[PDB]
Amino acid sequence: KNLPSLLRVQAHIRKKMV
Amino acid sequence: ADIQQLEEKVDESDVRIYFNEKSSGGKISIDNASYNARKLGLAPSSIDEKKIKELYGDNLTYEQYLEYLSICVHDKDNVEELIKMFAHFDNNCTGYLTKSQMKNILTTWGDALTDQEAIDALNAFSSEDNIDYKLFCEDILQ
Repeated sequence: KNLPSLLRVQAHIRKKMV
Repeated sequence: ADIQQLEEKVDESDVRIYFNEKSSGGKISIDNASYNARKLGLAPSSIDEKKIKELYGDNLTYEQYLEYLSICVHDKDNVEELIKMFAHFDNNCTGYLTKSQMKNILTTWGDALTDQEAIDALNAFSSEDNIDYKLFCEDILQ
């Protein structure tokens, strides 16, 4: 529903992973 | 996005050292540029990657990499927006989503994680199966 915000969540997850 | 703002937020010496770690023929791949951005504490999305790739192609000069880094800063990032995105899926308004629910959300829409990526991130965050998604959003922003 709130795609741009989900993309920000996924972006920060990928950041944390690194 | 702004290069001057970028260079006050992160250490340009790190920016340069990380570039040198990954560069080939004086250029860096988008994937390695995103890796570097993440090491610098930034969070690029696929839209950011596509923006820079469509301007400059798959391999970036140092200056193009700086420009790409400036796009990655995302000063408007807001924890409330992230929480409300998850709250949308919280059908019973409990404040919790299970790891399986979270995995489905994270792997189905947006810049989808792989199953393994989502599983590992959720297990790294919590030993328990029920995830307080507010706490999760606060954790990933740090």
